[PDB]
Order: sequence, then structure tokens, then C-alpha cells
Amino acid sequence: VDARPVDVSVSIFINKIYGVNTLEQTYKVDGYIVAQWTGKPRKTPGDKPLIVENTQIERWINNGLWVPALEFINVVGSPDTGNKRLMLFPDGRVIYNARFLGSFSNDMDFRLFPFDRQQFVLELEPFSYNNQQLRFSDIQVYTENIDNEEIDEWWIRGKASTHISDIRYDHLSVQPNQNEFSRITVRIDAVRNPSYYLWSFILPLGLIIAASWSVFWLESFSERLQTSFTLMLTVVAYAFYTSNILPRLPYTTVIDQMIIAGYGSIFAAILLIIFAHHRQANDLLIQRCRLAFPLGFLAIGCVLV
Amino acid sequence: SNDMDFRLFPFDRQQFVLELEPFSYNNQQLRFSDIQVYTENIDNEEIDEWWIRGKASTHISDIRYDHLSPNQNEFSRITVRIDAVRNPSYYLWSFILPLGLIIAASWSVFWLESFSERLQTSFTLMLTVVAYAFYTSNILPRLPYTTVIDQMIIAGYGSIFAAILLIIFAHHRQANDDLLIQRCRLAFPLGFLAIGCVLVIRG
Amino acid sequence: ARPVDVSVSIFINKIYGVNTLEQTYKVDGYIVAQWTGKPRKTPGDKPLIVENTQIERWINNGLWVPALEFINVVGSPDTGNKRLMLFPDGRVIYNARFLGSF
Amino acid sequence: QVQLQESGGGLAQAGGSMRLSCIASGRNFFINIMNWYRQAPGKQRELVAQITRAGTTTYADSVKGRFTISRDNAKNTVYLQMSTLQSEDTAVYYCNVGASWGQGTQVTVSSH
Amino acid sequence: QVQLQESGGGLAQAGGSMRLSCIASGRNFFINIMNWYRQAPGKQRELVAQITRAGTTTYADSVKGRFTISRDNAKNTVYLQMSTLQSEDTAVYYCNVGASWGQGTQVTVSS
Amino acid sequence: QVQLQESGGGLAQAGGSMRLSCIASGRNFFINIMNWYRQAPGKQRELVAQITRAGTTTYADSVKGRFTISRDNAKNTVYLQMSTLQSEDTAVYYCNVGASWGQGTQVTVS
Ligand SMILES: [Ca+2]
Ligand SMILES: [Ca+2]
Repeated sequence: VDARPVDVSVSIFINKIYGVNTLEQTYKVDGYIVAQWTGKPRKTPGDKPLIVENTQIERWINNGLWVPALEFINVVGSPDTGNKRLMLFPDGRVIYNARFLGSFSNDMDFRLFPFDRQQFVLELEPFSYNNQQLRFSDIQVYTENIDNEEIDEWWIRGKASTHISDIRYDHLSVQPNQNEFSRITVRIDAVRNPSYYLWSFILPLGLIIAASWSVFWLESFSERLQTSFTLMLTVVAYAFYTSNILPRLPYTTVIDQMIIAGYGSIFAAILLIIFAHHRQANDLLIQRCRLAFPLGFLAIGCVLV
Repeated sequence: SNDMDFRLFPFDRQQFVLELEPFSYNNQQLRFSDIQVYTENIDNEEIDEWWIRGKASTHISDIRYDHLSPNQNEFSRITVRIDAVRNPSYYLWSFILPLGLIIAASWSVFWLESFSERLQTSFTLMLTVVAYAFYTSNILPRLPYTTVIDQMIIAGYGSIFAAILLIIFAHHRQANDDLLIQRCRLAFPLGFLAIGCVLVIRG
Repeated sequence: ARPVDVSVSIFINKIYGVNTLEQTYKVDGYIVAQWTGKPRKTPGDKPLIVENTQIERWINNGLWVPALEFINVVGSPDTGNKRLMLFPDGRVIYNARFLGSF
Repeated sequence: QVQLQESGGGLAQAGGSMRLSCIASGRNFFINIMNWYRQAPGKQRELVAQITRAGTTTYADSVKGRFTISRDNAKNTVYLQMSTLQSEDTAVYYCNVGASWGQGTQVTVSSH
Repeated sequence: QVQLQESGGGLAQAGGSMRLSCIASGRNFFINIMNWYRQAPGKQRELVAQITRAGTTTYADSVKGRFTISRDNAKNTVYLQMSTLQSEDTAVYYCNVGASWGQGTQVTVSS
Repeated sequence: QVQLQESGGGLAQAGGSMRLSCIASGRNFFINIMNWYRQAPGKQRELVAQITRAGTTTYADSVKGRFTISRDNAKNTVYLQMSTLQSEDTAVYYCNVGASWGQGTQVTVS
């Protein structure tokens, strides 16, 4: 009196990946989920496959139809299910098809922003049935509807990583091996498009930082010190301009560091400017450090890479 | 959803698409015989953000699905496309125009008498571009690429930074104040407009 | 009659979305509640799984499923999948995924 | 709101031939299927011939081998060639596109 | 959309042996279970042998001890080693992975 | 996932005394009610003694006035003092907390 597991074939169609939330480490995914298994044979109208859509699914479940719940382990909140159907074959085959839109979570590191690489994951697992009851026989992923373009925020790798594993829950023991669940894992590699951030942020910041080094080319101490404040004010004006557009993160990115370097370069120049004016006991020599500052900056800049 | 390209913003043209298809029935079981589209409720005015083309495109095609397997893998699809053109009025007057005046006013640095005045004013100009770059970004839509307005800003940064180099270069170039290169009060506007023209052909 | 003893397990998956002004935060996890009711005959005398929409049909027929309220929740929490595991000896295990603002 | 205008019809000869035509007109529409129906004096309205945009044709058994449907997709014009006519073919012929119908053109086959 | 291609089959002497093979091809998939089915001329399609990704095998009682299922995971290939063939083993052997099926290879065991 | 470890048990003379103990261990738990169950040969499992965190003690009628349940709340340790052991007390005693159970300790009495 032993019941063999129900083999479930799964197909996941990915239509869209968008709405990345950096602080929440989440992303939205629109797609379809197809699940096929074999039940007991049945009689259908005209011996042909029977289509049962939406509301009618609940009526078949009420009348005894077994339709296991496949939970998205890493979903944040209940996904928005669109149209859904069952295709009931006379031989006993059952095909569950549903459109979904969900917010999914994954550990995301944006430290290398805007040159960061992310993994968009989907984890699927039966909610109530273990290995001996329900196991995934195969997983097929389709990412055809995602095509790489220069007008795209993210560049997706067509080669999706699919895997079927067994999850052991330490909090379970029906003691002889009844604590393992079948899980489908889909991983989609993505690379951020850095074009916008390179041209609209990094480049003008490099120009502002480079133009702040031109303070040394001013003839008088009065001009050099007073101009340093306008420069400091420019970095502040820029520090915000970026903060208002760039995503919210609990750490510094490459851009944030360039901003800090900007603050330091201007603050260091303020010290040099003052030290040179009160070292003039007879300091025109030190004032001519127009090459030292950029070289020292580019030096510390290279070690930072 | 539809593939939308906003690179030519605020002079971009978009296609608002509707795709309809039976969820469970192929074209051997359920097919679309005709599609009629009505957009009369939409009337174009100067108070509208978008202007419609009026002639909506409609189509009925058969979609073959690769993952499906005697021709039981084709679905009848209705496609509706509505061409729209953005109303660029607000962006031309409140964004492009004041930006032009700021960039043009930055060229007036070559009309200052002394090197000190030319170099110090360049920093106020640089601060004016930063103050403007923000004003725009705070209102203009978030995009993963640069628009036309974004490129003007980069040109402003370049014009001011290039001016800084010429202002310094002109001063320490001669063996004993190159006020002739300072007569580039014309080379900057021209050289800028020249670079400006070759940038238009990119879109 | 004597009180029903309920054993509870709470699984915390994610804590995020702190709102400083509202003094709220989002918690994603599971709630598991176990108790013993009256014995029953189950198909093949094995634990019976009752998922989602089917839970209400059992409650209508007299199954006791007490509501366990989140005292400090702000608005109705978003319940994901939910199930009842009914044992022939009377044991009842309630399992549900939740996402709520606390 | 697609307007259908049938052309042709009238008296025809048994064993002869008659050609009906229909033009579809409107604003923002796309036609996939165009049909020809007929309703005999005291019978029901029946489908005679059908043509898809791809050009695939289907005929009622009573007219298969005799009738021929054709179309000009760009011009939204459908034609019906009713060859080797018979007295049973006497009916009001209707052009159809979805829920739109033509006014109906009387075809009377005579064998006097 | 996983494609299954069966290899081997044909005529074999009673008491002899035969090796069936099946390669699975596709793009973004992962196979856990690979099965071998067979259908006699007047019987229903029955599960012959099954193998998991971990290598655990299960056979129908009629073939236990005689047949052997093996698999190369990386190459998505399943093998069915039929030994001590009998007249009852005369059937069309099918390769199966979830909803996908092989074309079906005939195995005629004669005397 | 709360582990229960029972101690004591063994042979006892009819009318003597025997003390059982149970220590509960785990990570992020809190115990309110600790129970003592026993199962004599052939008979059905029965509840013996129950102690709440607040100190309320309840007993089965068969042991009321002979058995005493005590507990150290901080140490998650429950005790069962079995005095005037009748021959009916022959059973395997289980320590229970919610759904968790102890391995069971035999308590035979001549
Ligand atoms: Ca794209
Ligand atoms: Ca209007």
C-alpha cells in the first residue's frame, strides 16, 4: 500500500522584468506558469480535451479535482494572477496554465553601480506536498519575449539557468524522510546599461573635479581661497543632483565615492592655499602644485579601482 | 506595455498598442473575423499632452507558438496601434529656450577684461549648469538613456570646461596675455553650433 | 470545557519597508498553528491536506478554525497560500504565508 | 459599423452562370473573414461560401464544385461565381462580415 | 520544448539482450526524471523503468532483475539495458521526460 | 524543533517514590505549558500532570494526591514526583511541550 509520487512538468514563460526596487531588493516579473501532471482518466465532452477557465476551476476543485498549490518561495506578497485554465484530457492528463505578475526578492548587491550585475530568480515549490507525494520531473524556461536593445535598462542573457533540487526543512521529522520538498529554481543573469550614468553623471563629475584643480592657476590668495568656496558649493549642488535621481542604497556606489573624492580634493586645496600664504615668511613655489594635485588624485584614484 | 523609445524627447512619437487573443482556444476553435476600432472620444487640442494620428491601425494575424506541438498551435490575434506625437510646447519654452540663453550667456566669459574675472566667472557658470541639470532631471521623465535635453547639458559642461582651458592656456602661453585667442568670442558660439548641428543627424 | 492548547511557529523571511513617519515596517513570513480537535476518519487514514478555497468549505461544515489576529498589524495582512493538515487522531495544523505592515 | 454593398443578381439561367460582388467600407477596421449567405423563400439562412485573408476557401456541400469565392484583400471586395446554376440556388444572397450584412440581392434561376 | 530521440531496437532472439538509448535536446531546460515506457500490441502503455537525477532506479515487476536503466546526466541521455528477453517484452518502447515522448522504437522478441 | 530530554525512571517498590525530570532545549522559543504523559501496556495514552507558566497545576484523577508536578521556568525544566506508586503506574512516561515529545522513560513497579 505505497503511493508513488506525482511527477509534475513545469514551463515558465518570462514576458517582462522591470520595477527593480534597490532598497527592498525586489523586482517585478510578468509571465506564465504551466504545470502538467497525470491524474485518473475521465470522460470528457466528445472524448476531446476539456477547457475549464477561471471561476470554473474552483467549481471543479469543490467537486474533488486535485490541483496542488505551487508557491513562489521568493514572491513578496500574493502575485496578481491573470487568466488561468485547466486542460483536462480523457487519459487523465491535467495542464494548469496561468498568467502572473509578481514582485520577487533576491539578495542584490549594487556596490558596483552603475556597472553592477544582478540575478533575477524565481523559486517554485509545492506548498503542501513533499518528494514522496509531488516532485518536479522537468523545468522549461522561455525568455524569447525579452530582446536586448540600447533602449533597455537591463541587458538579459538568453542562457537561463534552470535547476530542480530537494529542500530539506530542519524543522520537520512520519519521521522516515518526509521533510524534503521539490523546488524549481530559475536564474536570469542581467547587466545594467551604464551609458546614461557614464555620460550624465560620471563624465560631468570628472570635469567638475578636474576644473576644481584649476584653483591653483589663480594669482592671489584672496582669489584662490574664495574660489574654493564656489567649488565646494558646486560639489554640494552636484551631490544632490545625483542623490535625487540615483537609487536609494544602504551603501556607497562608485559615483558616491567620486563625490567624496571631490569634497576631499577641494578641502585639501583649501589647506594648501592657506598653508602657502602663511608660509610666505620672506610661498610662490608651493602655490605652483598645479601638476602635483591631479597626479596625487589620479594616483589614489587608481588604487581605488 | 509596448517598446517605447524616448530618445527624441520631447519630439518623440509613440505607438500605443493593444494586443488581444483567446486565452485557451486556437484558430481552429476560435478565430477573429473582424476588428473595428473607435477613437472618437479622443479629440486633439493644445490642452492635451499627446496628439493622436486619427487613423488607427488594426490587424488580425495568426500567431504560431514554438513551444506548442497538424496545425493546433496557431492563435488568432487582434492588434491595434495608435500613433501619438508628444506636445513639445512646454518643453521648448520652459526647458530648451532658457538652457540656450544659459549656454549662450556662458560664451560672454570671453568678453571679460582680465584673466581673474574670466576664470572665476567660469566657476559660477559651471555652478549654473549644475543648478540647471537638476531643475530638468527633477521634472523630465526617468529614462535608461540620454534625451536631446540631456545632451545639451553635456555640451554646456563641455563648453564651460573647454572655455576654462582656453582662459588658462591664453594666459601662460606667450613668452610675455594672448588677447587674440580671447577674440574666440565667435569661435565658441560657432564651434558649439557646428557640433550642435552634427548632433541632430544622430536622431 | 477545558482550554484548547495551540502550539505556534512563526517563520520570518524578510523585514523591510520601514516608514519613519508612520512607525511601520513590512514583514513577510509564515504562521503555523497546531491544535487537537475531535478525531476524524480521513481518506486512507493518512493526514489530509485542505488548501486555500477549500478551507472555507470545511469551516461551513463545522470545522473549528479560530481567527488569530495580529494585534499590531496596520490594515488586513496579505495572506498567500494557506492550508489545513487534518490528522485522523484530531490534530489540526494551520499553515499560511503572510505579508503584513506592522 | 462596416457597410456592405452587394452588386449583381437578378434572373439567371439554369446551367448558366451569375457573378455577385460585395464591397466592404468603413473607418478603422480589418477584415479577416468574408462570407456569402443565402436564404431560400421558406428555408433558413445558410452559409454558402467563406474566404479567409490567407485565401483558404470553404463551401457548403450543395455548392461545392459549382460555386467559387474570391477576394481582393486590399480592396475589401468579395466575389461569388455561381456556375452551373440550379433552381435550388433561387434565394436572397447576403454578403456578411461578422455582424454586418448586405441588403440582400435576389437570385432567381429559371429553366423555362 | 524538449526533443527526445530514441535509438536501438529491432529483432532479438529470445534469451538474448538489447540496449535502447534516448538523447534529450533543447535549450533552457533541466531534467530530473527520465522514464522508459512500453506498449504491447493489445495492452496499455506501461512504465518499464524510471531513473532520478540522483541515480535511484525503479522498474516494473515484469522486468525487475532483467532490465537495467542508466543515465548520463550532463548529456541528458538515458539507456535501457534489456537482458534475458522474453516474448512478453515484444512492445514499442517509449522514452519519456515529463510531457515529452520519443517517437517509439519497436522491439520484436522472436524464437 | 524544541528538544525534550527525559531523565530518571526504572524499577520501584509499590508505595515508594520516584522522580522524573525533563529539560527543554532550543533556540528562539518560549514555553507556557509543560505536560507529562504516560502509556501503560496495551492502554491508550493519557495526560498525567500539566503545569502552566503561571504555576497552575492539574492532574489526572488516577494520580491526584500521589503525583506532584513542579517546574523551573527559567531552565525550561519540568519535574514529576511520583509518590505512593501503585502497580498501575507501570508505564512509559513522556514529556510534552506543544507538538514536541520526549524519547520516553520506562517506569515499572512491582
Ligand atoms: Ca527590449
Ligand atoms: Ca483633448
